[PDB]
Parts: sequence; structure tokens; C-alpha cells
Amino acid sequence: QAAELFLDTVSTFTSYELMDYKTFVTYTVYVSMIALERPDLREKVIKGAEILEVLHSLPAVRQYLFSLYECRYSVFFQSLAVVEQEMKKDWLFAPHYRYYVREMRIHAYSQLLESYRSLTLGYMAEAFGVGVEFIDQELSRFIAAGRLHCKIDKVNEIVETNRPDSKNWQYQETIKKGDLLLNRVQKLSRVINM
Amino acid sequence: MQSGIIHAAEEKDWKTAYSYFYEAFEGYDSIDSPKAITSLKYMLLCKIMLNTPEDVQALVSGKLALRYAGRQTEALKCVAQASKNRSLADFEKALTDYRAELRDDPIISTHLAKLYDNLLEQNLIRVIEPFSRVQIEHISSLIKLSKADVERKLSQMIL
Amino acid sequence: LLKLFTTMELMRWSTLVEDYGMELRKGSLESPATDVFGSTEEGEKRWKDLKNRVVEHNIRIMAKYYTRITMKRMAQLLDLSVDESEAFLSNLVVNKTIFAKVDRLAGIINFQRPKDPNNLLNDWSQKLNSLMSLVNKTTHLIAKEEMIHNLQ
Amino acid sequence: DVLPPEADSSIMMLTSDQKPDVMYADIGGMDIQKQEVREAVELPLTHFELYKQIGIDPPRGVLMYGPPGCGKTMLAKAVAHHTTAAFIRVVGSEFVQKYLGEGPRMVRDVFRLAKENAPAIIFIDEIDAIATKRFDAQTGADREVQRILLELLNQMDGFDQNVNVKVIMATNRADTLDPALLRPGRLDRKIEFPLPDRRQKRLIFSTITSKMNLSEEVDLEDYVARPDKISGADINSICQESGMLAVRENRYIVLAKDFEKAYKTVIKKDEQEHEFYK
Amino acid sequence: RLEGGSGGDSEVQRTMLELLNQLDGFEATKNIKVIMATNRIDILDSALLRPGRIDRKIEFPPPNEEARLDILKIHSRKMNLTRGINLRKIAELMPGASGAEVKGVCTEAGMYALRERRVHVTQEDFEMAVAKVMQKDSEKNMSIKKLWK
Ligand SMILES: Nc1ncnc2c1ncn2[C@@H]1O[C@H](COP(=O)(O)OP(=O)(O)OP(=O)(O)O)[C@@H](O)[C@H]1O
Ligand SMILES: [Mg+2]
Repeated sequence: QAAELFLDTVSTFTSYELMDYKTFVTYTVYVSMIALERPDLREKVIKGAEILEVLHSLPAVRQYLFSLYECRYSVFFQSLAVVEQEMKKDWLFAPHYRYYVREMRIHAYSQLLESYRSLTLGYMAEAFGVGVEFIDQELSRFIAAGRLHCKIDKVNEIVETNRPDSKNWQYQETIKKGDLLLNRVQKLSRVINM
Repeated sequence: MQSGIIHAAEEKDWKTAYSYFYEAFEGYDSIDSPKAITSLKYMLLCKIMLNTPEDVQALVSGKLALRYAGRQTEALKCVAQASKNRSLADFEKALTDYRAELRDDPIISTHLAKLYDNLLEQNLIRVIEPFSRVQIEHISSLIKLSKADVERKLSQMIL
Repeated sequence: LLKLFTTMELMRWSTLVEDYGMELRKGSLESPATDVFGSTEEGEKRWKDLKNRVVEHNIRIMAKYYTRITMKRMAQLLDLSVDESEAFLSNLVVNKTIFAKVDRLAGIINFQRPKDPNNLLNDWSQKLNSLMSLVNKTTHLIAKEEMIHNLQ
Repeated sequence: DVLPPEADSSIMMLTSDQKPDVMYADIGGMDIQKQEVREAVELPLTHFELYKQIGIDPPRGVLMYGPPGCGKTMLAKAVAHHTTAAFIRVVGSEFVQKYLGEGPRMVRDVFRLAKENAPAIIFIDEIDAIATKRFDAQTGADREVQRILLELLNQMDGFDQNVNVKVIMATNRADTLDPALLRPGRLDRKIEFPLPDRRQKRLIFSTITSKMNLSEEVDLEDYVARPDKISGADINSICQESGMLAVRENRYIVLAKDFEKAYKTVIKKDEQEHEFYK
Repeated sequence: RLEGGSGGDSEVQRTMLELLNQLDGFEATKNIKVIMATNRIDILDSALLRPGRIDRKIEFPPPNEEARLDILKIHSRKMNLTRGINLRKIAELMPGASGAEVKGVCTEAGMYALRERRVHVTQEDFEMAVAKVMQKDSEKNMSIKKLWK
């Protein structure tokens, strides 16, 4: 809801009714890469030109963008490190910082495990950062979180993935919505007939 | 000239923008050569993405462009020659042999990046259909390039 | 021309050059053979193109009678290298004139295609319907016809 | 049973042979004018919400006018390619005919057929037959022409306001015709076609010689900058005449001396003037 | 009414005469009111123009500056004006508009915003759209105009 109606950025002068402009651009670019991953993120914020003027002013914000889109993951963490510490100086700040970073760290993992299905976590030791055991513990916390749909491995040291098929995805949604409406007409049939 | 520029930056209309640059050079015809020498660089680059690289040679063989020979016409000839041949590393070699002419961005280096990063998967989609499954050092060998960028370029195509 | 009909007429180009190469040298009349082949560059490309036509004849019959075939067997059956057999087949499939697909990490290539559950079940019902019910209808009526002739 | 509405009437649905034998990018150099027709016809069919977002009531009719052979009928063919509407062609002469009151009933047959159908496009070719404003006719059958105007004016701006139908008109010299047509709300778009000018001679030179084995080092640059202006259909004939004159000496190729024979053939028109009245 | 048919029409003459006789014939019918609307006043026949049949003859002049202001307010209602915009000066720019073209200004001003993929407007956009709608002959050579002083 934030990133949807932040998207009309045509309101310029730092007024009372437009409290700031340049920090408004940083607000709508931080929140923007959670609303959508690639249902054409790149048209609204990257092919967008009026947004591209003022992130040409701020080099660190633009570097934070293009590292994620052009898949430079090692410099993405260094950019994301500055963002979380710079976020600390904010007064609408309490919902952000413990939730924002962990959502983006799992956001970068999910698209990186895409395009592979036999990854080795030794390849995370240099293309990604460092810390063989660090990738190991953080994937283990995220797989056990019910997110990050892949399967980490020990001594083979091969991060195998498992993603569902079409039918294995559609069968799960119909059995969730099936039992919902079944329970819904359980209770309704008991309200009627005494 | 600038009417060619904003028409070029649409990345949609590479034939009318050619006419705007061409009128800009005819206006610049030997009355201000430092502003005129850059004008062939735009209109040949407008012809490169127009995918008629032979006419680059036809213009510089023309008697008006014989006035302004030198390095920068030799840059756009061999770049057009490599793009005509569809040899990918030869484009990179021609990029490497002539740096300071055309790896600077006024503002031709943007579109040359787009045409190069097109021409990779132009050649890559031709050489998948023989097999169901291959190892990637063969496909680096059939493309005559390293495998590390091939890994990043292929993975971007899945994404 | 009879040998280049179909069903391999079982052939091999090494055998073909050593029984009809005498036909390309001097004989009784023989003269269009010396006219077509045997020249300096015109016949010599036609030596190559006859080689091209017979190996193309050997690909189509392989797609008829093979589920799979190893890469080393195809090389020794076409009288040419492993790498040439890669590129000659890769040319025919980007031309999509022979409908095949390879796997060159193991060399096992295949000619058959992945059939569908709508298709495999359609083949299951087709053998079921057309030639287990109709032939069972057919055998019964000849079985009645034998009662005509045999008794009395 | 009840039949579907107007299932026959005048039976005019151009679907799939016959349809355009042209595409949108085939026209060279009408950069303003291809966009302007696209606003009135092509765009509100797809992005109808853009007009609803501003509250515009997008325009309804369009008049094209210019000297003959400047891409008018060709542009109307290109709209009929990339449209997804029910397209109906009319020439401005077959609905004036034999019997009394017969003409305006054919006008009724068209606009009912379009209103019954989908969002639809009606292209009435040259309308200066029935367009000239009459002051009074002291003759029979000239008021029959004059009343075909009035039936056209009614079923364009009457009570009913038949939505989603589109009207494309094209004439010769359009100073002649009725000012009741030319008021907006009825004929909102006024588009003039020039002949070419320079920098559009280049574009028509490009688009014709693109699909052509020119392959020389003798360029048409000498013949972009000529005065004594040359209409866009004639540029076709220059390449057509040189195409005849290339094969006439048994060449696959245009050898650029035929090009001047083709140029002087098409341009040689005013020859006497009696050396008199200058 | 023209004469008999050589170049005579002589059939809608019959139809007109019945209109002329089914409303003022032998029986003055009641509770029936007709509304007839056309331009070209001097050429319709002076027997259905007599004041026994049509009693109210109502002109429709081109509107005034206040009236051009009001029609502009009607059609810009659903439109989306920016701020700081003077509608009065726009109607001052139209000496003798119709009112069917006040809509044309409102469509073309919205059309200028459409090609920008924008919803805004300026007063200058109307200053361009008025001169677009207003169109003249631009009488050339001055010899005609000054022969006739
Ligand atoms: N810009 C152009 N690009 C390509 N061909 C053109 C162009 N302009 C004109 N032509 C050629 O001119 C011919 C005439 O086109 P068209 O009939 O649309 O002209 P026109 O103005 O409609 O003529 P008329 O008004 O007499 O019907 C077409 O067949 C087309 O080949
Ligand atoms: Mg025509």
C-alpha cells in the first residue's frame, strides 16, 4: 500500500504539504523493492526517468538499486549494510529495521537459488561474500522458517533446491481453499436446522 | 543534432533520427569542423542499430566523408565489420583496439553496450537446439569466450 | 538407384566407393560418369555431395529404427569422425529436417520424442479399441464360416 | 426463433481476405500524422481508461485532406490492419442511386449495422460528391444529393449518440464542402497532408529502396534536394521506372544512369507557355 | 414548391402538403405540439412559415463571453484542472465561438495531457488550444483585399 501510491512521484516542491522531496525519493525506493520482484519493477523505477534524475544525485542509493537488479550480490551486502545503519536516523523507524533487512536478505537468496538447481555453498564463499558456515547457518534458519524453498546439505556440500510443479502447486491451493469452504458450510448447516 | 539525440534515446526510431543527424552535418559542412567531426559518429551509430552495416562503408567512401578521414572512421568501420560478421570477440577486440575513440560515451557507448548485450544471446539461442543437455565449457568453446560471464549471461536469461 | 530407395538397402559408403569407383574409371561406354564426377573441381565437389547424400540417407533410416544410439556407434557407421557427426547432425536439426536431440556429456542421443499422458493413453485405447474388439468381431464370423464347410 | 439483429442488411464485414495487404511501418515519414489518427481511432479502443482518467470524451471523427497521391488511402489501409474492430468500407458514390429515397435508406443501413456491432470503424472514401453546401436547388435530384447530407448529419449528431462507432473521411480540396460537417463534435480532427517536404523525401526514398537491390555508390542525395516538388506516389514511380529500366538492359542492378532517365521521365510536364505571360 | 416535373421534384411536394394539411387543415387538433429545427431559414417554404402554424420562431445566436465562460465550466467539470487557472481569459480569446467548439478546446487540452502520460493542465495549454481551433483563410496577395477597400 505504501509503494503503490508512492509511485506517483510528480510532486516536487518541499512544502508543508510535500514535506521533503529528496528524502521522499529515498522513502519510495526503499519500500519499492518489496512490493514486487519482477512483475516489471524495472519499468516503474528503473525505466522511470523522473525518478532517475534524483537518484543520479545520490550515488549510494543508486548503487543499492543496480547491484540487486544486475545481480552483483557481494556489493549488494555492502550497500545493504549502509542502508540499515543509515535507517537508524529516522522517526518512523521502529517497524523498519529488524524486518526490512531480513526480508531483503531472503529476497536476494530466493532469486539467486533460481536459475540453479544444483548449487554449492562453496560458490557462496566468494561470489557472494565470505563465510561458508555463515551461509550454512542463515539458510538453515530460513528453510526452517517455512520460506526459501530449497534443501541445504552437509558433506556433499550441494545446496539442492526443490520447487513445486504446476500441478503440485495447484493441488495445494485447492486443498487449502477446499477445507476453508467445507468448514464454512459445516458451521452454516448447524446454524440452520436448530 | 539534438533532434537526432532525443529521437535516438527513444530506442524506437533509428531512421528519422538519422535524417536529423544528417541535416546537422550538412549544416556543419566545413564551417565548424570540430562540431562537424562528431556528427558522423552519431549517424553511423544510428545506422549500426539500424542493422545496415554495409552502408557505413558506403558513406565513408562518399566524397563528402573523404574530407574527414582518420581514426574515428576506422573505428566505426571495423565495429560494423565485426557486427556484420557476427563474431562476438571480434567486436570486443575492435572495442579493445580502439579505446579512446569509442569506449567513451558521447553517447554512443550506451547503444554499443545494448547492441553487444543483444548479440550475445543472439548467438546463444542458435546453439542450444542440437542438444537436450550440455556442459558449459563446450558452449564457451562454440562461442569462443570465457565461461564466467556465460554463467552470468545464461542465468539472466532464465531470470 | 535401387540401392538408394529406402530401408538402408544395407549400405556403407566405404563399400560404395570400392564397387562403383570402377564405374567412375574407364569402361565400355561409361562417359556420363566421367562427365559428371572425376573432373577437377566440378566433379570433385560432386564426389563430396554424393557423400553428403548417402550420409543424409543414413540419418533418416536411423530415426526410423532407433530409440537411442550411442555417439561412437554413429561415428563408425557414417565413416567419419565424432566431431563431424556432431556438426552434421547439428546442421540438420537447426534446419529441423530430422527431428532428434542429443546429450553429449554421455554421448547417448535419442530419436524418439517425449509422449504425453494425453497421447500414451490415446495409444492405449487405440490398440484396445481398433484391434482387440474388431478382430474379435472378425474371428467370430470366420468361426461361424467353418461350421458351414465342416459339418455336415 | 428470433434472428440475430441486422444479420445481413448491407453485409459489409471486411474479414481475412479481404483485409489490408499492408502493415503499419510500411509508410515512411508521416510521423505527426500517423500519431494523430492513432489518437482518434486506435488508442481509445485499447487504453480507454486513459480518457476516463481525465474525463475527455475522446474524439469521434476525422477528416484527411491533401493533394492526391500523398498516402491517404494507404494510411487507411494500415489502420485496418492493426485494428480489432468491425471495419466497414464505403465509397462516397454508391449510396446515391436510382429510386426516390433509396440513397438515405442506405445511410440508415450503415449506421444501424455499426451500432448493432462492436466498437466499429466506418471509412467513407471521397465524400465531396455528397459534401458541397447547397443554398437552393431549382432542380430535381439535386435536393436528393442535398438530403443525403442531412441524413448523414442526423445519424452523426442526432439524439441517439451512437457510441464507439468511428468515422474516417478523406477528400480532395475541402474548402468546398459544408461547414455543418466541419464543426467539431462531428468532425473533430482536421488533418492536412502536405506533399512531402525535405527530410521526408529522404524517408520515402529509404522505405522504397530498402526492399530494392540498389547497391551502388551513386546516391539519391542529388535528388533529395531538388526543387519543383514531387508527390509521394511519384517517388514510387521513379523506383518503378528504374526497376523497369534495370531489367530492360538485363541487369539485376540499378546502375544510376537509368536513375536519371527515370527522373526526367516523370518530371517533364510544362513545356510551352508560349514564351508569353512570362 | 417548384413546378411540374422535368427538373421538378413533385413527390415530396405531396408529402409536404400533407404536413401542411394535417396540422392546419379542416380540423384544429389539440394537445399536439411540434418542434422543428433547422438552419437555412430563407429557403424553406413560406406556407409552413405563416403564423397560423408556427407561432414561436426562436433564434440561436453564438454565445457571449459570460456564456462561453459557463459552457467551459460545464465541460471542464469532469476534467482535472491544476490550480491558478483563469477560465475567463480563455473565453476572452474566442470572438464568436459556437459552443460546439468549446468542447473541442476541452478535448484537445486533455489530448495534450494524454501524450505526456499526464493528468495536469495549464492556462497556457488553453492558450494554445484556442488558436488551434480558431482557423482562418489567410487571404493572400492583398490585391483582392485592397482593390476592395
Ligand atoms: N509515405 C509513403 N510511403 C510509401 N508509399 C507511399 C507513401 N506515400 C505515397 N505512397 C504511394 O502512393 C500510392 C498512393 O497512395 P494513396 O492512394 O494513399 O494516396 P492518396 O493521396 O490516397 O491518393 P488519392 O487521394 O488520389 O486516393 C500508394 O500506392 C503508395 O505506394
Ligand atoms: Mg485513395
